[PDB]
Parts: sequence; structure tokens; C-alpha cells
Amino acid sequence: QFKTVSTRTIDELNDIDFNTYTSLEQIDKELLTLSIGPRSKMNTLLHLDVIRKRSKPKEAPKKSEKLPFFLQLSGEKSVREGIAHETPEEFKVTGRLGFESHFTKQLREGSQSKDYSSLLATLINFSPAAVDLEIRSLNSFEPFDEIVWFIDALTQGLKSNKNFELYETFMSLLFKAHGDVIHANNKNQDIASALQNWEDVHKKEDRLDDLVKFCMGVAAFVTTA
Amino acid sequence: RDWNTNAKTHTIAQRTIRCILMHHNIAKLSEIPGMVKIVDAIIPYTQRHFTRVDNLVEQSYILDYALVEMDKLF
Amino acid sequence: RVKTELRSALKSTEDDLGFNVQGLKFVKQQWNLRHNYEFVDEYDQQEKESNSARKRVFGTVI
Amino acid sequence: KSDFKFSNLLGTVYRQGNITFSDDGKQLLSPVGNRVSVFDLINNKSFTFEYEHRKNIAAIDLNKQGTLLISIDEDGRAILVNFKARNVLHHFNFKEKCSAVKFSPDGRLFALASGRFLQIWKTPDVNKDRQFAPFVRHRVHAGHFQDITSLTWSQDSRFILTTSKDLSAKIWSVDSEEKNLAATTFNGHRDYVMGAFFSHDQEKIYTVSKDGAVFVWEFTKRKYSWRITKKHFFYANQAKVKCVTFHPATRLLAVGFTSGEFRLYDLPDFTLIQQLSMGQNPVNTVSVNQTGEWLAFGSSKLGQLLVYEWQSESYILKQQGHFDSTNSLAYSPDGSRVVTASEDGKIKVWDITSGFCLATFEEHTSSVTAVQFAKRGQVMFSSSLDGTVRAWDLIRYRNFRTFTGTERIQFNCLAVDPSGEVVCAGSLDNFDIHVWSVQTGQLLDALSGHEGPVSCLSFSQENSVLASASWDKTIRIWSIFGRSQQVEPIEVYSDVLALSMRPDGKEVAVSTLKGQISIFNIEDAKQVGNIDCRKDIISGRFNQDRFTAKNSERSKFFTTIHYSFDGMAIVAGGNNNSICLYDVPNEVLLKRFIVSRNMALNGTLEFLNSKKMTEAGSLDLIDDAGENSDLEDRIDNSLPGSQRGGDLSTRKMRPEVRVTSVQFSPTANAFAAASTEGLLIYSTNDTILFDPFDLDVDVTPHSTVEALREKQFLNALVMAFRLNEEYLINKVYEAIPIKEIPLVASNIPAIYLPRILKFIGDFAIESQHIEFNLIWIKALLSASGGYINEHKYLFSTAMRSIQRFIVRVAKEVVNTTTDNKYTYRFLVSTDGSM
Amino acid sequence: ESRKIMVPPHRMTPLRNSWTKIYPPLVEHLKLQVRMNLKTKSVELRTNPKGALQKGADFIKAFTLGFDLDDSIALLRLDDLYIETFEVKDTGDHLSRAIGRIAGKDGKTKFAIENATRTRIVLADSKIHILGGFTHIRMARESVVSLILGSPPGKVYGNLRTVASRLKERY
Amino acid sequence: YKLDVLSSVHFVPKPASTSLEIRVETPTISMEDAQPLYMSNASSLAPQEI
Repeated sequence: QFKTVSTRTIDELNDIDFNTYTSLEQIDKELLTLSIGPRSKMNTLLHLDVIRKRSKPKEAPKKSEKLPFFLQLSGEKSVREGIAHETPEEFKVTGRLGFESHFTKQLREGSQSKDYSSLLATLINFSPAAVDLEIRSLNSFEPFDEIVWFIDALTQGLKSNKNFELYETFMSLLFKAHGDVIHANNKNQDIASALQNWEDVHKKEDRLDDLVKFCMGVAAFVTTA
Repeated sequence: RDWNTNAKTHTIAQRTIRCILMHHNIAKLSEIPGMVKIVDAIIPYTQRHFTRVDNLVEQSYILDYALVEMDKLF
Repeated sequence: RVKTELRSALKSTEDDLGFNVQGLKFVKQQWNLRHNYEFVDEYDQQEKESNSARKRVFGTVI
Repeated sequence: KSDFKFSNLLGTVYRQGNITFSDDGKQLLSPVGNRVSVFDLINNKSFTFEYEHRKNIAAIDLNKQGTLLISIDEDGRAILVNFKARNVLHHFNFKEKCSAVKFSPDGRLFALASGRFLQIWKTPDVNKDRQFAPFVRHRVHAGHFQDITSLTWSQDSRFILTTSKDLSAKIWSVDSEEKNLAATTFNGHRDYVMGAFFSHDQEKIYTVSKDGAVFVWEFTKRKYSWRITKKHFFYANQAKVKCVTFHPATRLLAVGFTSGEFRLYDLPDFTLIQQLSMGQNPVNTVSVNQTGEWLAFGSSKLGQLLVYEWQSESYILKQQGHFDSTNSLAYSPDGSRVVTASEDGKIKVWDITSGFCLATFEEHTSSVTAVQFAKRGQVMFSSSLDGTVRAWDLIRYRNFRTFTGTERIQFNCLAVDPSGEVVCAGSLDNFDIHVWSVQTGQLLDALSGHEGPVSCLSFSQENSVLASASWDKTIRIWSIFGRSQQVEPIEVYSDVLALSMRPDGKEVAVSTLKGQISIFNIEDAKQVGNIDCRKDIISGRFNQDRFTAKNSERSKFFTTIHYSFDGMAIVAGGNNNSICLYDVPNEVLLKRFIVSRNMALNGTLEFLNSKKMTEAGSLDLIDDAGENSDLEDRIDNSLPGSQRGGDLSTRKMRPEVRVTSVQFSPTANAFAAASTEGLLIYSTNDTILFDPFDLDVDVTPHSTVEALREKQFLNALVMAFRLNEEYLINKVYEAIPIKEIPLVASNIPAIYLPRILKFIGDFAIESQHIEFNLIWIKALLSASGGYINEHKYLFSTAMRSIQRFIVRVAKEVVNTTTDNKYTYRFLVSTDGSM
Repeated sequence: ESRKIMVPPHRMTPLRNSWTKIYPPLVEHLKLQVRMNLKTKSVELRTNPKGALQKGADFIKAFTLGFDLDDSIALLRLDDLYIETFEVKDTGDHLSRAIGRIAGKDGKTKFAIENATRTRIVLADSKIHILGGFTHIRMARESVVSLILGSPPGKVYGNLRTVASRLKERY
Repeated sequence: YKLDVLSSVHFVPKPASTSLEIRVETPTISMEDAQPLYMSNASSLAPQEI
């Protein structure tokens, strides 16, 4: 009643002896598969501005004036696991080599090795405020490297058919945050080719579309008529 | 704008909006004085028509269901 | 044959419908980030948007 | 079928007691009346513990391993629960009203403030078996003179700092050797000491009192002997401190007053970080996250629960429930959320999995009597006592229609068309039925012919015939549509309350005041069969009444009944604490559920303790309200002959236990009951209860995985169906390859079709394999979608659960990828130049 | 073991008048010995016999850079605080009004980005120094680089609103 | 209010009031309660009201 006992015979497939089946992560590499996580993370990512605008109180709270400016940083010594309490590890771009963040360093290293698996693991790991705050700061100014590294990282991501609703919302957050600079230097060769191969992998997503169209139409017809 | 309020005369409006969008400069179209009280008028009507035509595509799969029954017939 | 041609016509019209939705809201949004206003404080921002919203008055029954 | 267990308790996010967070503060534990609800705030879900105190609970703590909970009620009956197994480990009766219980930070001891004794016990293991006496007493200290109001452990589990109604606070070492380090008492407050905390380094001690002073105590010299170094005051004049907490690591003192206002301070400098208000009722509980980022506040009068992050000034949730005042419920046409019509005048739309309210609607100026969905979850109708029926769009959240009569009556029940052209409503003072069009707003008709108040209305869902039933002992069937104006009155033995209608519209089941549920054929107006239910009803004895529960005529009948969606069962509830469900072919009781064991509600006990009956009256009708510490609950503002008004303070009796509405879930094998404690949700689950279907000796989990390893996939699937074991069905289902989904789905036998459909529904709502589940749905609907259409009511809850998966996760994903495709085509196909 | 921090002759008189609140945390909280060379216009920090010399060097180097007294004490305490220096370098056209774009009328854009990103910025002619946490410096620097490289005021102010919210948010 | 509660809310309602309501446009996300989820992301004004 408090633990689970093994239904394995005494005398004188450990999941099947403990009556469980831990559902495997994806059944086939040619099958779309959502994230192992809450379903609401997509909606939180897609509309977290209007959700927080809802969540604000109706009038401003009464603070003091002789309040310390670095109140968020002036803790003591249960440790904070946010993007604000992040320290750098171990000659002027937006993030030097001593002041690179973990996301920007892994994005650059994946651009070297042409394998963004650790980048995508960090993206699927951290929280929606951290995701918005990392995508919103992506060096959209002179040569456009960090944008195109993010785009072909998402390409390598949704080639793998896992976490794909999150890779779709990361692309939506990219187009929302600074799709205006992509529209600005449209016909730039690197960013146009990165969007080209993203569309090359992304155009095979209508399998889900006509699959849910069939299921919706025939389910409605069978239930009503 | 006022052709898009029909569900009948809306396709002509969408083709004309599309050719304006793909033949003009988007910064010019935004900074023309008066082009937000029009495009805010006709974003929700295009969304209404997208919902309606998408549901037409959704209920277009009774043909596919009837075809799979007609192939199960032997 | 009817299924293929009919669904091709319907997806052909909703293609430009979706194109026009995303293009027109891009136009409106780039006009907004060009010259909407300057409020960083969320309370003054939400009161500014409530004063600049679209109002319509309705006849209710109590 | 009949094996329902108590799943959930919607409504009532907080009643009385202290909020607790987890250690990794993802879930918060909230004392609802005698249950405990746990809301997981990140994985958006929620559950309620099955166990049940016999009075309202007053203290909660679980250790920071997360492994066991202890809950104490308002006369000291503790219950120790295994938090992961969700089963109760021990029942331990402390003899008097315990104000606080706390586990140590190192988990191994707990202490509690029982009266004026601080008693420390040591925690039993979760790995050990249950003993006869698992708690072993460490000590019991008595140094306070009046009751202890609070505990606080130190960071190392070495000292404990307690605060009393007696105007002091004391520090006690846990073990005897450090008795000299902790022997001081902290005087100086004018009122009750509400809190006493350490600093992070355990050098300063902050003691906060009820009048509004916080004292900083330091081990200084004026030898070294715990001076008071600074007194800070809140200067809230009329209000006074109701709850205090302190996060020592972030130096954050959070204080809630009796005026709804809470202030939060950075303590040793005493700088007001923030000050804002929950409302007008007092803040009964403040609790803080382990990282100190979230603050959960509870007010007990309106039953409301905030958790609020004070850095980003924003509410994680700001919820409020309804105790005792809930008139109706209605499931959404997919069983994802429940709409609650409540007596304080409002509609509340509660998500079922995450136990929270999404939208609330206050446009009725009186008690809302009925809610009902229509147009497949797009519109929702409600009728209230202020004279109005009104309609609610659940897209744009607008009351777009309001229907009144011409006679100024108050409406008690409604019924909408299937093809929602017409709404219909009946009153308890008018004898007519009011028929409104929904498209225009006008009063289409007033049907007349009852000679008694129309108690219940329902439209048949298939042939659209109206069935009303009234207290003139008569059910009546109106053919409204198409030139008929036909009336068929069926008489019945006694006066009717709660008619209900079959999903195919063939039959109607009425509940009568005799205590029976009669079932009639509509087209040939003759009785098909009845259930005699007044002898399997648990009618408790009230405290005030002078007649036994056997001879009472208060609640031996059902005021709300509802059909199952296969048409084969009836759930039923009334003004009694039993809800009963039956199968209408055999007219026999499947199962009876005791809806409350709270002795704080009235009609729970059938036999009242004769010790409490004295030489002049019972001892529970004596009002001990002037023995209270303050005026706002010494006040009696209960006008005398009030029953079922509003504002529980204005009725002077205990809240009776009653179920006001029952409904079955349209998608998954459950029912919701609107009791006084909340929306009780009872559901089966297939993980437990081995219930096979024609297995033989050669049908075995071993045999199924041999057939799976030998890849007879259809034989493995039907072996797992004959086992009816959820893990085996899931294992075989995931092991079948995509190449031969349609061969297996075409060769599934027709008796295993509702099992695989309801499995795919309850699996695919939360499973990640979206294309796999849609491939299976497409193969099943294509291969056997004619059998479903000719056996509609068998797959009426398994197909509604499937299109709860297609439109609610799969269509949202498809919407996102569609918007990405179109934004790509715009962003690369057009001209961005300057 | 010692350090020398050269005080420029535009932050010399505030150092002398607020010197009496600078050396006490340098000589009793930190246990250094401190001299002020009036000949080289420098501050010398030597270690007595009875890893804090770099803390004192950053304290007086923040004051040297242009951050005020309480801001420098905030750098001396508060271990999670850093400070990033950069010139503009990205003349009438570009140098003489990119810094006017960082400032704005009465410095309101600089005040807004300070409050939004929870850093604080001292803006010289073309030398921008930023005192904040690591992520805070990242966001304030990204916005400063943004409005020297050309972005609309609506875009940078909307990003400032958003970054204030998401930096204060748990999850 | 107290006559209704004393009368045990069997009363006779207020006669009639054709009042006048102004609704601004806003997302129905923002017209909701504070919880992690949402139910509908429409705008409170119809296309024929814009």
C-alpha cells in the first residue's frame, strides 16, 4: 500500500514485474513527438506578455524610497535558479570571452562543431522567462551570425522530430522578437540560406496538418451523422 | 477593406491586398498616413475567413473517408 | 478527382488568407514599434492602452 | 464501471489553516476544509488527498524531503500521511487545540504548540512499516503561561523559538546539553506575540506582535545578555497583525493584517519593500517559498488564495472559492472544465486538471440557479433569482443576451435547445414555462398547464421534445416545434424534483419526493421502471433538531439526478450526505458515496454523541462566540429566520451538508457533485482493479510479451485487452510499428473497440506521441467507423475524449506551425528595403 | 603586495572630499593599508601581514571610473556585482549624436535603461561603464549597443519593458 | 439586501433597467483570472464591432 512489490515468483522486464511501463521517448525517428513536459509550455511561451499583463495588480504597490538599488542581488549566504543569478565561467563584441553567457557560448561552439545538441538541450531545459530573454538578445546588428546560428540550430532540432512544438515556438519567438531585422536584410545570403533550409525541413510538417484534418472531419461525421 | 466584410467578395480583396503587399515596400506601406486604421480594420475579417475556409478544408475529408470505405468494399 | 481539385482550390485560397494575416499584422506591428509611445512602467503603460483602446457601448439589461 | 474513487475537489482553493509550499516550491499544499489539496503550479495539475479529518483542519506541515505530511485539525486529531504513496500512516490524538506544527529543517524531529506546551516528537521513517505507536516523544516543555501562537525552528535544527498569547517569546534548545545557550525569554510587547524568527546567522531575533511592533533582539552589552536594540512599528492604526512570516535568507518579513492589507519589509533596516491589499477580509495565512520568491496568502472568509511574486510585481495565481454556496454545475462539452453557478451571484469556470478557475462572470445581481452549455461549448446559459436568464459567449467573454419575462418572477431552472434557437426556463412561483428565442431576444411563448411550480426542465437531445416536471406530481411533455403545440401529461405518485433525460431522448427519469426514481418512455407515455431509493440514503441528524435521523423527513429523496452517457446509469444526490448511483436496467444500487465526514457540517452524523447532550440543551448549540479574542468575531449579525440567504455569518446554524447538482463527465468515466465542501470529483482509474475480460489460463502477461516478441501484434493486443491491464495495453500499443497499424486496427474485434478508443483518449491527452496517436485514431476511424456510427451511445464518451485530444493539443500545434509557415512566406517573399 | 589606481584630473576633487567615507571600509573592513600619492595622482593599496586587495582595487577603480560613493560601496560589498567598460567606436555624424541617443533629453533614456535593466550606467563622452549583475550587464549592454547602432525608440523601449519584467520573474 | 436575506431569498425582483455598458477592446487573456493557464485568446470586440 506504500511501495510496489514485484510480482516475481518465489520458491522454497523489471517494469513488467513491477506492473509499470515507462513510455519510451519517441517510437520512431520519422514520427513527430512533443516534449516530455507540460502541454501549457507552448502557450506560456507564445503569450507570456499578455498573461503577465493580466497578472499585474490593479494599482502600483506602495514601496519606500530609501530602498537599495541592487535588492535582487543583495541576498545572503534555497539558492536562486533564475537567469538573473547566472555567473560567467572562467576583444569587444556583445559578450566578450570572459563575459559570454552559457547560451551564447554553446551557440558559438555548436556553430564551430556543426552540432547544436547541447544548445537545444539547454533550450528545452530552461524556463519561459529565460527563453524569451535569451531569444530577445541575439546580436541582430552587423554580420547576423547569432540569428543564423539559432535558425540552423532549430533546423537541426526539428530534423530530429522531437520537442518539435517547442522548436516551432522558438521559431515563432524569433520571428516575433526580431523578424523585422530578417525582413530588413532579406536577400542577405547567409540568413536567406538559413531560412531556406529551415523551410526545407519544415515543409514536411503538413503530415500533422492533414492527419488532424482527417481525424477531425471523420470524427465529427461519425459522431453526429 | 469594405470588400473584405463580405464572405463573398472577400477573395478579390485578398488577392489585391496580396499583390500590394508583395509589390510595394513595407516601410512605405506602414508610414503612409492612414494605413493602420485600415489594416486594423481588416486583420480580424481575414482571421474570420481563415477560420471558415480552414473548417471547409476540415470537413472536406468526408470524401477521403468515403474513398477508404469504397476501397474496403472488396 | 473532385477531392483533389476541391481541396487544392481551398488550400489555394487559405494560403493567401494566411499570408495576408501575417503581412498585415507585421505592417501594423512595425508601425507600432516605429511610433507607439515610451512607457516602461507597466501601470502607466496599461492605463495608456486602456485610454487608447477601442470603445463600443452596448445596451444591457439589469 | 462502478468502481469510482474520490479524485479531486474543485472549488475552494483555501478554507482554514496554513499554506505550505514544497521544498522545491513547485506545489503548494492548501488546507481545504477537512481534505488537503495540493496544486502543482508548474506541471499544471492538482489533486486532493483521499483521507478526511472529522473537523476542519488547522495546521499543515510536510518535511523538506517531501516524503510525509502531518495535518492537525481544530481539536488536535493529527493525521500523518505518506506524501508519495498518498496513504495515511498514523492517526494520533493530541488532546487540545494545536496552533502550529513544524518539521525540523533536518526532517528528523517535529514540534507542535498544543495549548501552552511546546512538544517535540521525532519523525517516524517512511521506509519503516506501520507500527502501533510510531511517534516517540522527545520532550514537552512548559514555560509559557497562556497559549503558544507560533513555532520557528532555527536553520540548524538546534533551537526552537516559540511565541505565545502570553506577552513573551521563548527559546528552547532541542537537546539538554545546550540548555544554557537557550534559556531566555523575550518580554516587552503590549499584545500577543505573533511571530519570532532568527536572522540568517542566528544572532538577531525578531519578535513581531499583534499590536504592530517588531523588536530586534541582539546579544550585546548595554556582560552580554540579549538586549533589545530597535523597535519598529507598522503604524497601521485600526488594523492589526494577523499573520507573520520571515524568509531569513533574503531578509524578507511578510506581514498580513486584519484589513486585507499586507506589507513586506526588508527587516533589520525595516524598509517597506511593498504594501498592497488582498481585499477587505483579514489575511489569515502568509507562507513563503524556500527561495523566498513566492508568497502565498490565504484569506479565510471569502476562501481566497494568492501566490504572488514580489520581485516582478505580479500574481502567480489569485483564486477564490465558494464554501457552501454553489447551486449548479455543468461539464464543458469536452470534460476539460466545469462551470459553477454560485449563490453569491456568479459564474466560475474551473479547469479540472489544474484545479483553478479560469474565468469568472458577475452580471447576475442574485443567486445564480442554473448553468447549461450549448452550441458545443461556445455558449453558456444561466438563470438566476434576480429575474433573468442570460447567455454568455465563452470566446469573447461577453453577456450578449438577457431574457426577462413580463411578470417579475425568479427563475430556478433552464433548458436549451440542442439546435440552440430556443432557451426555456421555469420558476418556482409562476407555474408557467418561459420560452425565448435566442437569435432574437423576444419571449416566444409562455407554456401553461402545470398547476404547481415547475421544478425541472430538460430538452431531449435528439428529437427535441421538452420535458418539464413540477410539484403538482406531474411530468409533462411538450412538442413545441412544427405546428403541433402538443402536450402529454404523465401523472406520477408524488411531487417531482429533478427530471433528467436520456442521451437518445427515448426515456426520462424523474426523482420524486417519495424517494423514488421513476423511468418513463416518452413516446408511449408509460412507466418503464423505477428505483426505490429512500432506504439507501444516509440522512444524518442535525444538532438543533429533536427527532432522530430514522424518523426524519428532511432528506430521504434526491433533488438532483443525472444519466450516464451510455444511458445505463443514474447518479443522484440530494440534501443528504450520500450520493448514489444505479444501473437502470436492473434498478439496483451500484455504489453509494459518503460525501462528507466533517463533523463541522451538520447533517453528517446519524447518531450524535450523548455526552454533548446536557440538562439544558446540547453543548454545540451554545454559542461560545463572546469568548473570542476580538470584536469582529464576537459580533453576531445574523438576522433570525434566515435559511439559504447569503453570507454564512448571517444564518447562525452550522452549514448543512448537501449536494445540489450531479453530472457525469462527457469524456472520461467520472462525475462531479456540487456539495457544500466544493465540487467533489469522483473518477475511476484503470491502473488498479484487475478486471479481466474473458481471459483463459493461457492468457498471461508473460504470454503477451512472448506474442509481442514473436510479433503477432494483433494477438498481443487482444491478449492485453483480455488482461485489461493498462501497462500491458500501453506496452503492446507502443510496440506495434507504423507499417501495420491499419492491419491491426482493421482486425480488432468489435468488443474491444470501446476499450482501445477510451484508452487512446485517456492516453493521448497527456502523451507526447502525437503522430502515433493520430495514426491510430485515423486507422481506427477508417477501418471501423461505421460500427461507431451505428453504435453511437457506446462510443459516446470514447469519441468525445478523442476529439478532446485533436482540438486541444494537436490543433494548437498545427496552428503554431501554420503561423510559422505563413510568417516565413511573408518575411522572405516581400520587400524590406529602408 | 600592492596596487596603484591612477585618479584622472576630472575625478580628483570628489575623491578628496568624499575620501573620509572611502578609506574606512578600506582600512578596517578590508584590512589593507592605503596611501594617496599626491605626486603621481594615484591611490596605492598595500597589504599588511595582519584575497581582498583586488576588491579594494575595484572599489577605488569604480570611483575612478565615475561611479558614485554608494555605488562603489555596492561594488565593494555584494559579491555578485560586476562592471563592464567599453568605448563606442562602432565626428558630427556618428560620435556626436550616438551618445546623445544614449542620453536623450535630460538623460531620460539612460535613466530608463538603468531602471529597466537594474544596472547603473555612467556615460562619459564616448566611454560607457555599466555596473550590474552579469545578466543585467548583458541586457543593458545589448540595449546600449542597440541604440548606438540604430533602433527605433519604440523598439528599444518595448525591449526595456520586457527585459525588466523577465529579469525580475521567477520562471 | 437584508430584507432579501431575512425573507430567505424568495423575493420579487427589481422591475427593469435598460442600462448602458461600455466595453473597451482587450484580449480575453487579460479578461481572465490569475492562473497559469488560459481558455481563449480572442479579442473582446467583434470584427463588425471594430
